[PDB]
Amino acid sequence: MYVKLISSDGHEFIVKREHALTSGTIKAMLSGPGQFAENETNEVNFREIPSHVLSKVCMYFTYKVRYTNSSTEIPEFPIAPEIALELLMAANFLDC
Amino acid sequence: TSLKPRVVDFDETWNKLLTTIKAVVMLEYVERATWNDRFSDIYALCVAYPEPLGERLYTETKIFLENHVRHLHKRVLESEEQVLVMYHRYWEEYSKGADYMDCLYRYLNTQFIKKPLMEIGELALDMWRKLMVEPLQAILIRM
Amino acid sequence: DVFLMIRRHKTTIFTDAKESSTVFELKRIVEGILKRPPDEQRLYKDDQLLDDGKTLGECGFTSQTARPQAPATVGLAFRAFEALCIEPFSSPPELP
Amino acid sequence: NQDTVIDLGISFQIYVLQAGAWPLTQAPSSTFAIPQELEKSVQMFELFYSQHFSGRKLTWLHYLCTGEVKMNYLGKPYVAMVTT
Amino acid sequence: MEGLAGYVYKAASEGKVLTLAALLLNRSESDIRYLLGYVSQQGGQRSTPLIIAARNGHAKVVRLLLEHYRVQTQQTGTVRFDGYVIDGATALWCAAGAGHFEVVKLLVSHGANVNHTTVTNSTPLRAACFDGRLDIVKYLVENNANISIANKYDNTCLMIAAYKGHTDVVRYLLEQRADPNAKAHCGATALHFAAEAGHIDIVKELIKWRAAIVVNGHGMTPLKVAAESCKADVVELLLSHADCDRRSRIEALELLGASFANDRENYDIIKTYHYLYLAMLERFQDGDNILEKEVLPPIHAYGNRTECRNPQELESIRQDRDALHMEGLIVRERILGADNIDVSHPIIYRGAVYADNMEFEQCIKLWLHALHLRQKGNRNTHKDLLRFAQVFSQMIHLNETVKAPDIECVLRCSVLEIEQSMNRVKNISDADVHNAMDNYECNLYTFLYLVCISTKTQCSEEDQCKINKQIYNLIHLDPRTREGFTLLHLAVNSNTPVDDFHTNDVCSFPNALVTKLLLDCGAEVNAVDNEGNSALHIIVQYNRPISDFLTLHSIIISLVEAGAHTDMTNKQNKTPLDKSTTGVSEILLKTQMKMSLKCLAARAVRANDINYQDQIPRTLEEFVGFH
Repeated sequence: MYVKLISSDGHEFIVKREHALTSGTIKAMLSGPGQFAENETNEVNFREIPSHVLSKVCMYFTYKVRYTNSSTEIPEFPIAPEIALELLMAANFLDC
Repeated sequence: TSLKPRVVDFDETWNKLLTTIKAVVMLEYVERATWNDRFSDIYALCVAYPEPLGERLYTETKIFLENHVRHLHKRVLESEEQVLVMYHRYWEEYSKGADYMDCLYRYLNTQFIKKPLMEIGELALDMWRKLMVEPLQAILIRM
Repeated sequence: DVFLMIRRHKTTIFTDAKESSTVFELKRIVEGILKRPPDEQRLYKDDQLLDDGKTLGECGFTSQTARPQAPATVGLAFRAFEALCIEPFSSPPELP
Repeated sequence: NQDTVIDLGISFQIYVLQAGAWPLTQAPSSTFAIPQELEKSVQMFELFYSQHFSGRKLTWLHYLCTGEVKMNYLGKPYVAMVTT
Repeated sequence: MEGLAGYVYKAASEGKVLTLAALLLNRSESDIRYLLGYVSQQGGQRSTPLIIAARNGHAKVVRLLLEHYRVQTQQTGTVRFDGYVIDGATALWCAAGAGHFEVVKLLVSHGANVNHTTVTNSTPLRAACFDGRLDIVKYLVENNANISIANKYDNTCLMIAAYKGHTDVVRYLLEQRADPNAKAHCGATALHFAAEAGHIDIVKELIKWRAAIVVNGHGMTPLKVAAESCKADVVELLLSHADCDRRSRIEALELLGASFANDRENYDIIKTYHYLYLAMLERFQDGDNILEKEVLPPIHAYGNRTECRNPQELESIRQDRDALHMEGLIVRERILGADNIDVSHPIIYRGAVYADNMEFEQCIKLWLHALHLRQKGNRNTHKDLLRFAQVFSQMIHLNETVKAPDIECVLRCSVLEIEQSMNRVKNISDADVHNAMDNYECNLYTFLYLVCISTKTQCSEEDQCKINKQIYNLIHLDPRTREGFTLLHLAVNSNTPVDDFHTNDVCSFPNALVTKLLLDCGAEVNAVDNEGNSALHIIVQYNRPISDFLTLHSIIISLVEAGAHTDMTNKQNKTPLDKSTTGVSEILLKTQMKMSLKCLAARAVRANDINYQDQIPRTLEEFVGFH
């Protein structure tokens, strides 16, 4: 139920599976050959994206799960200019 | 080494992809880490400068799929008495391989082909239809 | 509706719970997701211990601070208490 | 589905009518207005109605409105709903 | 000085001499020469003061201008104002076309321009021939002006003066040894031109000199053109010339009788029957060796009657008016041929008469055959597609069922005609670019009307498949309007023009069903115009959703299901949320905002204006482009 996300920088960002199943590429990566038992490890090594981008995309996963239809008031997602661009450059590879 | 278009070499990447998707379409156990590395290689191939290699990759995997389907057709036609059982076994294997491959080619499926061509899973099923059940039609329906 | 970013070296867990609760179930869920006995784990808020009966609504983070974004760099370590060896996230490249 | 959901066990219902066709009117000029325990989300209903009908506010007339009233002070031999 | 040019143009417009002299003195030479040799722009048309002096008959002022100066009549100006207003002509051409002998004779007497080959290669003698005043023409003869100056379509003085009712100029040229066979690019002789307008005296003049008979470009002798134009006296004079055999006489009489059956200006059914019976009697005059008919296989539009090859066959339909109309159309098709441009118009007229008589099915068949003939002849059919749009609209508005194959045929014709319109706009961009572009717009609007009528008509599964095939074939060509609207944009837009006729009641824009059919037929929903607005951008501009929420609700969910970006950015960087005029559109969009990290990151990058070129992939470059 808790999948593991390994960055290229070595930092793991284990998040809830339902939070991590909103990315189509992660949807395919968890599927395909094998799903382990209970997805207790279910590790995937995103050997290209940086660690801060992986942290930001896990934050976005939580954000989207919390505010998928949460009325009309939704908090603004804070994005630093230095952490942008590469967040979207990796949002390709983590198509949401 | 971030997700920049790095102008990746097509030869080694396509060979690694060939091995991995051969294992996938043959339903052979494949390493999870190598599977994720092949995802990274697909993203490298569909983006690298100065031109996208998506059409080249699409034609290459089209050729791979058609020769694999034709090889399976030859095997099934050779297995004359158990054509039906062999066709069912290879159909289960190829359908699972086609779904897993369409999962692997997801970025290429929804970033280049959509923007004429057909989806990689649709292409795999179409190749199976046009090269396995289209030639081996009368034998299958009679059996 | 509280969120938390439990950190243990490279490992990082994003957790959702209720603001009015305790850390007993927090220890139990990190036990469940870490496959290790829970008594060795000791949560740290800015490198200080907190009581197992202390509520997480008063641990130092609230629902208006522990947002769906980066809530708090809550540290964790495994007793053989322990040492809080939390590596910082990789520095983003400088903006052009 | 509110941004901040409001709790009520008072069971609102909507029978708003159209004054442009209905012959209803209120000759009583002294509106009794509304108690506090009813105004939990009537104002929020006015915002809800103004989502599609922002050009009109809820013109409340109570000469025909009614309301269920408890009888807890004597053991409730009956449920006597009365006018507002 | 443009103000001084306008002042002297006004002075010459009133034919004033002393005020013009006071306005054209006390200056140098260059400015005065510029004033007398330039055109002033009034009403969007540029004309010399000589043009306004000759046009209003003010010949004395221009005569004294020729006396007091050396102003030439070679100044470039328009031709006329009768629907041409094309420049390039000389001032003497306008003077001759104005219709005054005095101004022409004074302009010739002082710097003659009787040999000006303009952009249309028309000398002022051609303008005088169009005027037809014999005094001007004979004066230019006395000045030794050449008469063989062919126009743009190889049109000479004889044909010009014979198409209009001026027998005197034609006769004077005829004894001046003009061209007995004045051929043109149109393939005429001036006998055809005389027959087109029924100037029977000019026909007599050409016959008296034996101007001969040739075949037109569409396959027509002058006698045939006379018969087609419903002009019996010209048929008489061209039949009395004796250089016409029994077959020519028979076909001319048949064509005349058929042409009286369908023409608004002169519709006399008794004349039709009498002329057809006279033609039939001469066919069976000899008993033996009869010139038997050569009837084509029957046309479905005119019922299935195969003309009338018997005298009793024609006698049976003497009082059958509609059957006589069909027989006239059949005979017109038989002799004129399916490729002629003149065969289409009586069919359209009969269809209009039937539609005004609520004979909708026969009207549809007739207009369908007219559309087929005109498309085979490669003619502009934008108006006829429009006529199909109203007659379907009035059919639906009058609660009459519309057959699906008729809509399929008109949609196929619309798609092919839009293809040739695309080819024409790709080819023509300077001559009639406004006309071709307006035709393109009208064709797109008529296609939208036909699609809307298709939605309101219940069809079979295969009929819907054929209609969807036609819409797919048009959509995958990507038509573009003036402002860059796609075919989906116009259906979405509430400002899309609707024709003032019966299309108002039925074809309403925006229509949710039209957008749904376009989307499932393969419309490119993400396409934007030159303003950068998307399909989602114009639907939130819809002003009146209170009258019909369901129309707005079922297109918002349709556009989002198609794949239109909620956070799409136009050229001025506005999201459809920001362009939502009404609250309900904002609410529906917010319920349909399928947000993603890519969209939020793109919004952050675009807001920060950070560098993103040659770093992200090119698909991401487009993504930043429309986010």
